[PDB]
Amino acid sequence: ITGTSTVGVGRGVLGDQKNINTTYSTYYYLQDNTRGNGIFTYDAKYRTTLPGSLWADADNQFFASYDAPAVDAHYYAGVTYDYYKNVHNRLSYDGNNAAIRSSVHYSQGYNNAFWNGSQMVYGDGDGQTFIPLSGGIDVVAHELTHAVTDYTAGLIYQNESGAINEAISDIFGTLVEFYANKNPDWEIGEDVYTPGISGDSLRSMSDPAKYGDPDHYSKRYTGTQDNGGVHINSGIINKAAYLISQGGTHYGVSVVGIGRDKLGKIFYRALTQYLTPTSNFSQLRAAAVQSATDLYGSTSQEVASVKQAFDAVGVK
Ligand SMILES: N[C@@H](CC(=O)O)C(=O)O
Ligand SMILES: N[C@@H](CC(=O)O)C(=O)O
Ligand SMILES: [Ca+2]
Ligand SMILES: [Ca+2]
Ligand SMILES: [Ca+2]
Ligand SMILES: [Ca+2]
Ligand code: NA
Ligand code: NA
Ligand code: NA
Ligand code: NA
Ligand SMILES: [Zn+2]
Repeated sequence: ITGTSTVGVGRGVLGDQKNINTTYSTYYYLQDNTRGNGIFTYDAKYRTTLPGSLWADADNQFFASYDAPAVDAHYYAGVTYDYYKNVHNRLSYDGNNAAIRSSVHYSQGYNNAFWNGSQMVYGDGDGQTFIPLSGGIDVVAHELTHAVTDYTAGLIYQNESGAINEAISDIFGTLVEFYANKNPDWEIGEDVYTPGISGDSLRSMSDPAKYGDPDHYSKRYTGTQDNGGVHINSGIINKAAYLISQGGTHYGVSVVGIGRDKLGKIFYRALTQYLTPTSNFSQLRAAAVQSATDLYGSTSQEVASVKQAFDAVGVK
């Protein structure tokens, strides 16, 4: 909408106060004009019609319980935009400052969030398995990274290419979580998963087997569930990325860690310059090796660590 840029204040899903960029025109809208061609947050009003209504508020204060998922979807989209711009010199998900659109209060009791090809969509959860999913910065960044992938490598969402697509979203979701530097970790969705249980999440990158996911190619799932295991076999790549960053010895193979910033540079370059819609895990290894070679040289520690990490998870 056309209107002047304003600064509202509210509370997110976890009760934390934060400022949000809004737009004033009769109402205050969740429209952030400070980033690209805008960040826009919508109310789906417990229905499944999308996007729903651009979020309108009478007084620019967002402290109602019903407001909290919208506050966080809007704010964490901004953090994710900042990460890609400041760390990777990428302007929004398409590299040309596309407007970022999110809808909250999707459906009733909806225990998921997703990117639908055009926008981010967040359920409220059922209160037991999930609370509103935009409360997790890693979840928000995971979803927006699917948009980046769809404008770059275009990894098909099935079998090994789909597992790479998922791992890329977990990797950059986690790197955004570290960038914001509140309570960062290598697990996925802990802030919004199972409010009655401490310490758990949907997936672990440091130990995928904690939640039943493979941590070695010999344990890959080859059935048809979950688009051929895209959220299952992502563990093999998540573990490799964890090892590249943090190091460790896994199934007897030692990896020298090179840290999060270099992990991000290597995988961002692989995503944008080497991967294609049909890339498999072995092609991902090759893309990461060549990306690290471009950045650091063929004889570098960084290239050696990429090779060790893919060796450790059985990807040749
Ligand atoms: N981010 C979504 C991807 C999808 O729409 O399948 C999810 O991982 O649940
Ligand atoms: N954290 C993401 C990943 C997934 O869907 O599996 C989400 O809840 O969508
Ligand atoms: Ca209000
Ligand atoms: Ca965390
Ligand atoms: Ca996390
Ligand atoms: Ca929990
Ligand atoms: Na999705
Ligand atoms: Na995608
Ligand atoms: Na699991
Ligand atoms: Na390929
Ligand atoms: Zn995903």
